[PDB]
Amino acid sequence: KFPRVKNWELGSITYDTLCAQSQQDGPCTPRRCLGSLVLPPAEQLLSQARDFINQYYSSIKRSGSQAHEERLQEVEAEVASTGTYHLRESELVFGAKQAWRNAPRCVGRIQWGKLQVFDARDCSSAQEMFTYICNHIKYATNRGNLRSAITVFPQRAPGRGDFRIWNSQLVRYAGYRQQDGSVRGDPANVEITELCIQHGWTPGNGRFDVLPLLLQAPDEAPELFVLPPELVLEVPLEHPTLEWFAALGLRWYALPAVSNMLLEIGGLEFSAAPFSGWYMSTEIGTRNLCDPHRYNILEDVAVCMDLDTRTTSSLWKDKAAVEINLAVLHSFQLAKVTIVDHHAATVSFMKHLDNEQKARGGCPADWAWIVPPISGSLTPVFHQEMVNYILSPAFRYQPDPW
Amino acid sequence: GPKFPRVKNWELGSITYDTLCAQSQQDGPCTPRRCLGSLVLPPAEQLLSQARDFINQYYSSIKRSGSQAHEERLQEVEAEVASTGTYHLRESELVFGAKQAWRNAPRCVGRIQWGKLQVFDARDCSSAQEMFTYICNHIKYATNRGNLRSAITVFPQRAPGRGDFRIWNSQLVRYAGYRQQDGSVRGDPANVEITELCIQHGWTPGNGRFDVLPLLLQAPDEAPELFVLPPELVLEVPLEHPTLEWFAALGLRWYALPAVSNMLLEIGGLEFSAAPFSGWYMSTEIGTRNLCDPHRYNILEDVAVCMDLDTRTTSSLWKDKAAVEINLAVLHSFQLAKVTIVDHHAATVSFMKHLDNEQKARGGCPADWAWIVPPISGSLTPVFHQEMVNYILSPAFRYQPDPW
Ligand code: HEM
Ligand code: HEM
Ligand SMILES: Cc1cc(N)nc(COCC[C@@H](CN)OCc2cc(C)cc(N)n2)c1
Ligand SMILES: Cc1cc(N)nc(COCC[C@@H](CN)OCc2cc(C)cc(N)n2)c1
Ligand SMILES: C[C@H](O)[C@H](O)[C@H]1CNc2nc(N)[nH]c(=O)c2N1
Ligand SMILES: C[C@H](O)[C@H](O)[C@H]1CNc2nc(N)[nH]c(=O)c2N1
Ligand SMILES: [Zn+2]
Repeated sequence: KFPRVKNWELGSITYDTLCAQSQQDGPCTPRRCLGSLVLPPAEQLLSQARDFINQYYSSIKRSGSQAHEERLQEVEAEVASTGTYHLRESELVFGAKQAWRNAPRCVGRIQWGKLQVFDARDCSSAQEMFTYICNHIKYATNRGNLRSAITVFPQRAPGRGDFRIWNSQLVRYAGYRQQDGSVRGDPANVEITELCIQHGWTPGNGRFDVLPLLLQAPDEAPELFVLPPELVLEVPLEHPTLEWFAALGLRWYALPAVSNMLLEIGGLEFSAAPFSGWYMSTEIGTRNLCDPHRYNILEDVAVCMDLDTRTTSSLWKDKAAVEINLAVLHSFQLAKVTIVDHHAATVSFMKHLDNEQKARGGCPADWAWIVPPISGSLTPVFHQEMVNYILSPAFRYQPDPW
Repeated sequence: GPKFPRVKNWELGSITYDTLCAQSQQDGPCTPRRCLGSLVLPPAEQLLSQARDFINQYYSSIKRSGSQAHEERLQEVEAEVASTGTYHLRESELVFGAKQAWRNAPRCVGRIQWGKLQVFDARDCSSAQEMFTYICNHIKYATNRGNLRSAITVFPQRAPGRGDFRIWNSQLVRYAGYRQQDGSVRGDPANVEITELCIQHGWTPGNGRFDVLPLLLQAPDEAPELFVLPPELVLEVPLEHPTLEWFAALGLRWYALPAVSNMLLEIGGLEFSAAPFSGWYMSTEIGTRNLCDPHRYNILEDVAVCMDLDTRTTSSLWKDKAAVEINLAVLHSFQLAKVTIVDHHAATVSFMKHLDNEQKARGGCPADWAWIVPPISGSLTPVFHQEMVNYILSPAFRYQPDPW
């Protein structure tokens, strides 16, 4: 039975029929819903391959053409003989865009057709990965006029170990574990900071020390590469009216570039395929700076604003958070670096849901991730029912390589 | 290791397994192919087995499982079903089942309080006039001049052939919503339909933004009858802001008592179609949802203008600023009027404690994440970082179709 999807603000109703194209299972069953959880042979590869080839030629209107049939035989021949096959560059470009389009947790999908795709499948060493990573950052950063991009390194092969980027993002601040349990810097990065030191990085001692990359070619120890500081664009944070805010010395980097997820296209797996767009302000201002287990700066800001910390019912937390998000937006605007606030972002996601309804008969969307972390019911997406499911091409989680 | 849902808190880094979900009899809306968790809406021996399961729950809660009193009660229940098709609850079974239904409710953040519930047994009620009396008593007891007390009143269960006891209104206290000529609504847009039914049944409509609705009460096989709550039984809080002096001039108010009246209480397969329950409010229910939903009072823009914010650009965060002050005003006004209320921070902290109590007591706690996380400041509350397993346990509060 096809899910009846309701918007509770407008009273309007759609049916998701795209979900019937899901061949991959989620965490839920009839007995118990698990959607808020954050983490989880040839014939089988061959059917994923054909389905993806089908998707591709259909995308270009050439379904059933000579080109389509010869391509299917090519894939069939390659798999039967070698247990694997390879994508053409245009197929890869199509699959990368489709993976983003299909990503249930991403609120920036209105953008999905505008993705710069660097083919790095001819990469043979960590040194080469590094040069590719640098060009990606250079291109994507674009002096603050951010552009969405993905770089795709060589696929997994039954023989050997994977190409991997050990870092979870290409740009990450160090977290230094003190002996007295506390952390200087970003607590989310304690373990990666520690790995870098193991592999011979000289650590700094600041709150915003940019980490080096740990790049690993197949069956080789990962190698260390410091990013050239001029490649990493950063925004000093200040507030439009509160002068003391700048004194906090807060900053954030411009480029959100995820570097630990696997890209699956047609049953092929790309263990290193870092990707990037631009930030939504709440990622920085709410989660990264205010999570109790991150920089956790809410009390500092509240004390500065002279708020009554002694009681929850003064909404000191809520007031501080708002000012922090505002500073992020202000400082990024002042520095001419691309950013989108959570109101503009969710408004455009609504438009996206509507495009997808017309094009595909639905849109996989994970409500808990799409609704922003402050002012939820203030945005239109809170009021919109959403159906979550896995379509392929997909970005998947994979184990940490250590 | 364990073959039950693994549940993680991402703030604390701690793990638990939910083993309670193994007691779920009723299927929910999700399947392996697709998650419908964000959707707001989903006898014979069938009765017997639900009855048996409930009686077992009862005897466990008083630690007499396998006892002679337990096996006798089971027999008494099948005997009764055997000859009538239905059965009836002892008084303390009803009290236990009502508390358990609250405790089982996945959408309620107030559940730390579940043990403390006044159960008014009203299973002798035989007319609509008498429901009105019981309801008035409930409001008087629960309101307690502002020192609010959780309560439920239980009217006679559904019976074969015979028609239902129903309260037509969705809540005991609801403000009218009048459809205007210019297509807009005066009052609360959520209440247009029930407002128009009150008028069709001979209510003389007011024309304010905060006109308290009458009750449409229906006794078995009878047309609903209309009853006006005496104004002094309905405590309201006028809204003002601690520092923004003009806020009082907005003339906004809200009622003290949240009392849900259109849900069905199901216990051991028995169906209580009229069983209103009340607690106290969490501030975001009023200040964020009721006052700021675009499809509700929708006052955000009015407040932002008074605060002199830049409403022409999303990036000023004008909505965020206004919503915060509206919530502060709700809290402050309730505090001043000495009417019980809880902020979204205190509420979620207490829910975390509830979750920990339930882990030890029952091995899990069914929880609907989207509903438990408040509608402002989500990640600022600890529940945002808590994974949750949602599933249906019984006794349960259930939705039921509108009587009309
Ligand atoms: C263009 C601007 C973009 C914006 C504003 C944006 C926004 C976001 C946001 C806010 C999240 C939530 C994740 C979190 O809370 O940490 C997210 C997740 C995600 N986005 Fe985007 N996105 C953008 C571009 C992209 C691109 C280019 C890709 C891939 C090509 C992508 C794929 C994803 C994926 C896979 C996730 C889920 C990550 C996870 O589960 O850990 N997005 N996006
Ligand atoms: C003691 C104070 C209480 C507080 C602060 C509280 C809080 C809440 C909140 C915030 C919601 C969601 C409201 C919404 O979004 O509309 C809710 C839902 C609910 N609560 Fe409570 N609650 C309380 C007492 C009770 C009591 C006494 C019962 C029943 C005996 C109850 C049963 C429910 C149920 C069944 C729902 C779900 C309603 C639905 O699905 O539409 N709660 N609670
Ligand atoms: C492309 C893009 C743009 C944008 N504005 N934001 C993003 C999202 O940032 C990604 C953060 C992701 C990491 N894969 O989600 C957080 C996370 C994921 C996992 C698996 C574990 C963990 N602790 N935290 C991605
Ligand atoms: C007892 C109680 C205390 C408290 N603080 N808050 C409440 C919540 O009020 C419940 C409102 C419920 C109605 N069943 O949610 C609104 C709603 C639900 C549904 C299914 C549809 C709809 N249009 N509107 C209940
Ligand atoms: C447990 C819960 O699902 C978890 O905290 C999720 C909720 N929603 C989220 N939404 C976004 N965008 N990012 C997140 O990290 C999370 N965390
Ligand atoms: C689509 C979505 O389920 C809907 O807007 C829900 C979201 N979360 C909610 N949470 C609560 N507490 N109350 C609600 O009415 C809603 N509405
Ligand atoms: Zn689910």
